[PDB]
Amino acid sequence: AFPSGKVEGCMVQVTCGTTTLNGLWLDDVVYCPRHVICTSEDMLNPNYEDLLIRKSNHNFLVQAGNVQLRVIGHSMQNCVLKLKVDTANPKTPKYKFVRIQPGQTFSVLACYNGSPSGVYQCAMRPNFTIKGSFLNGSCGSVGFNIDYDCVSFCYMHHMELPTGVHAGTDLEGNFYGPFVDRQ
Repeated sequence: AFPSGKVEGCMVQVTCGTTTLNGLWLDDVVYCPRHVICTSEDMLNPNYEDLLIRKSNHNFLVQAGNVQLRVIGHSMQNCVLKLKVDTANPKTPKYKFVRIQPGQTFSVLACYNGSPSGVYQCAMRPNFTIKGSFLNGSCGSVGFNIDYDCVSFCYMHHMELPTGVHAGTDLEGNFYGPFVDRQ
């Protein structure tokens, strides 16, 4: 797998109500799966536009380790929520966002509640899923490749499907495969 040090410094925890998951902090934006704004009932047929208008910046609790970051804006880009915070990450690496395809390998930094747990090499199967228990409970973890000094982020985990495999999006919030973020 690729060394994970440059990506470890970007992982944060995002909490909205009773849901907590991982987010990616680059410059002064935190990226995370938009279903963080859903309750359990909401996930069956969520109306994300209506849910978002009722959320204020203070409903999002973002923690980088022991430090709380203040959210000063929020917007949706396809299936990813973008939280503007009032502090740029001083550990932001050189990066770009890329969309990949099945069979292309990448490394995933699996985190629990914003804390790095392991780094693993994987690839999506031809049906755009990942099989592998290293993503269990790791919603919002990201996948990346490293090219010299530049991190290419290519994947964000959004959900575990009923069959025990994992689905996710690119960092523009577009799903890989024919999946939607609802149960």
